[PDB]
Amino acid sequence: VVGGTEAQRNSWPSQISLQYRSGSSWAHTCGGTLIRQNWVMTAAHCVDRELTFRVVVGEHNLNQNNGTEQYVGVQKIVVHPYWNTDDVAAGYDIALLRLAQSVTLNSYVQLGVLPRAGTILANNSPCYITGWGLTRTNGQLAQTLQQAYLPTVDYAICSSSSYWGSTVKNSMVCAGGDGVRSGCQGDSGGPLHCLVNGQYAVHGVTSFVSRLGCNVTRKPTVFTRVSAYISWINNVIASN
Amino acid sequence: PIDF
Ligand SMILES: [Ca+2]
Repeated sequence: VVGGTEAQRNSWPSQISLQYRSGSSWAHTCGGTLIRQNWVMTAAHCVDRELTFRVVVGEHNLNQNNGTEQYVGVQKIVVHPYWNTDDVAAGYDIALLRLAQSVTLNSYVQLGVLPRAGTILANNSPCYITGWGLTRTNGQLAQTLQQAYLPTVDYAICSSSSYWGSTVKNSMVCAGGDGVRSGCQGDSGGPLHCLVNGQYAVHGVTSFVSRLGCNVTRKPTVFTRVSAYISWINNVIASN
Repeated sequence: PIDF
């Protein structure tokens, strides 16, 4: 997250760190949202690589023991069947991970609230992106979980020529684009939390930014629209 | 994609 602030430890308890085994250690690669005690929602592109993955819930600082973490292996990966790694702009950037164990809920570990199917946010709706992704274009990962305020940019504007054009689809949410604040590499798969009727819900799964840079004016961060996939999510959980 |  470029232009973020450090999140309070208990603000976004559904945020997870998705990590892969690297030598004798583990490396953060993407975010995710805990949606059941044994299911995480993340981006399909986060799990294209043939890596060993684990999920960390209750994580705050990737570089120190927080005394709150639970570490769990990934038992099964279900990528949306229309996902094409060759074509992120086509959409379908979503995957569900079944965890090897059910995690225990507390102030630091909670299920993410999902929107009702089909829900679209009014232009300029208040949202926060969260994650440990790069804090600058071509920078480095955050140590502590970051948040940034990214108001939505509706489809009519986001798909306009000076924004994302045909690249953005109605199955996506755009947010930000102020040139200062944005997602960045390492935030993919994590939540966009948006305030609707007094409650934050996870309306986006972080998917892509411009190849030119993370915080680029009129290139808002683009998210898979969670409310386009409610039936898909329910069907996966029911069949697995 | 951002991703990492
Ligand atoms: Ca930690």
